[PDB]
Amino acid sequence: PFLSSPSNSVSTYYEDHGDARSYPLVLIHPIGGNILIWDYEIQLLLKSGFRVIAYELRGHHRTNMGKTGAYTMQDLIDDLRRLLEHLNIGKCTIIGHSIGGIISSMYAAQHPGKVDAIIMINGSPKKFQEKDLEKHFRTREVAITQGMKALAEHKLVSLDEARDLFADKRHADFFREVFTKTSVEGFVAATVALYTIPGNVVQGLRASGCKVFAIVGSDDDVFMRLIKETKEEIPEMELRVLQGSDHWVVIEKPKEMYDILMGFLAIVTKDV
Amino acid sequence: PFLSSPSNSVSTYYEDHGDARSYPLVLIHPIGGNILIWDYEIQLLLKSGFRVIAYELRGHHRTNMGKTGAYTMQDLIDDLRRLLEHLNIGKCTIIGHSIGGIISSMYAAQHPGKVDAIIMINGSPKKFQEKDLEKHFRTREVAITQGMKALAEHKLVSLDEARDLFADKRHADFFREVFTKTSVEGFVAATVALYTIPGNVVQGLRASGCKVFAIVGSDDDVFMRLIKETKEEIPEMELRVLQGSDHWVVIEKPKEMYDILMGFLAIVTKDV
Repeated sequence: PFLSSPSNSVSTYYEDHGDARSYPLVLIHPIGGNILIWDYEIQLLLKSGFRVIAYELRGHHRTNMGKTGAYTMQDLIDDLRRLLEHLNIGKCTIIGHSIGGIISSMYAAQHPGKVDAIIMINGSPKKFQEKDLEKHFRTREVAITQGMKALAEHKLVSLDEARDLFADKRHADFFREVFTKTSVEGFVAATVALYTIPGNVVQGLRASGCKVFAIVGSDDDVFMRLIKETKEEIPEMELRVLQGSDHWVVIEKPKEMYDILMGFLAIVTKDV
Repeated sequence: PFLSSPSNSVSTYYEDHGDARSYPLVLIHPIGGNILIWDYEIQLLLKSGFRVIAYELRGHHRTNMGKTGAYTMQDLIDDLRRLLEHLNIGKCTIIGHSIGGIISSMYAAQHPGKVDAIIMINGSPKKFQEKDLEKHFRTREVAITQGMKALAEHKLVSLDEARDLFADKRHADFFREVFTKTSVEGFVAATVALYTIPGNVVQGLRASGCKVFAIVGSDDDVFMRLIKETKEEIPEMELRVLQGSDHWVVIEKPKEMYDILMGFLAIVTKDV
């Protein structure tokens, strides 16, 4: 279904699975992702008795850009706020991958009464260092000049590196499926938006008192570093590292991630 | 005339005034500006024997956005590079107001062989503090929800303040003329782009060895602070303050600004 704003013309594609009386979980995909990345998780979480809400970010798959083609992270938080108001969600847990993790942290900070817990998968509440975002200049250039299918092909092969992004063609092909639904304008805007993350989200997230959980791939050097910094500042956070996983862990779907996830959700649902 | 890129579909509107053999000056307008803001200056500089190049930024007046609706400051530098290559400009002086000043500084840093001098009018090479950009959340919201004509009206009246943005209706009306040619998507994108200024432009500008000049209005608290910080770091810069002028000094056109400007240009042209 679609939630369309008359004021900014963004029409958010979303799905609301499960019974409306069940405990709601909100799934937020990464840059270049969409609800297709969550297929397994929607089925797993429904079988576990949750209501599962997933949506597509501006310019990703079925969601458009609206009146403008640039935005700040705050705009993405406001999109999520509007969706959860539309669905009459009072208290929920948010599961966010990469940018989805950042979004979850800012939402919790801004709406502490609305969130029991956040689960950030290769995400954090921190601003990036400039060096962390340098790579996106070249990915933007490929997206603009050559397009998204070309960009995916470049992401998938590493002539320079001892290995490709995924070892298994099946995972590569799942990534292709998902990534190539992203619009060029949406990819560009999302990557630019990363510069607009406020420097005080860690303080706000600590202030919220919501339960903070993180799952990080040991090979994701950027998010390892940021989440370790985050744990220094939010000692009540629960962090778990997946040895040998990297940024795109949601494509590979290692079993241990789900063992960890369901563990966390058991803690959250105990206290609800 | 237009310079259109086949790779990013940006079609830059520009004007190239004066004789092609004369010393070239490049004029870069602020966010919400366009070549209309430079009318007086084009005439003054032509009468002084310069070749005068002016252009419109992405999404401002006659320039479109291209394939995307978001970009980084680097993208704006690349647009300028393409324009000066198109016009076969080897060595020039750049006069930039506000964002135009920032652009001039990054261009000089990246292309030191191409620039004799930059003149930044309420601009600097520094990144903003977050607090400096907080105001643009509300101006973006007005632009998106109410439009640019409404935004101009809100900028022009200060119920809260001891005075309006301009004391003279004639200056207000000049501002209206100019500002309301800006597209909503262009305003939004430009303001977002401010977050993407690199933190090392001051070092690069100092490295370039180009002559650095700045004119700042004493009432422009943000740019006073940034340019003072810049002068600490680039002691060879020449800074002049206009007492009683503010950010939109290019609308008011005080005579002292031109006395200062022509002075600087005399220094630059002595060494050419």
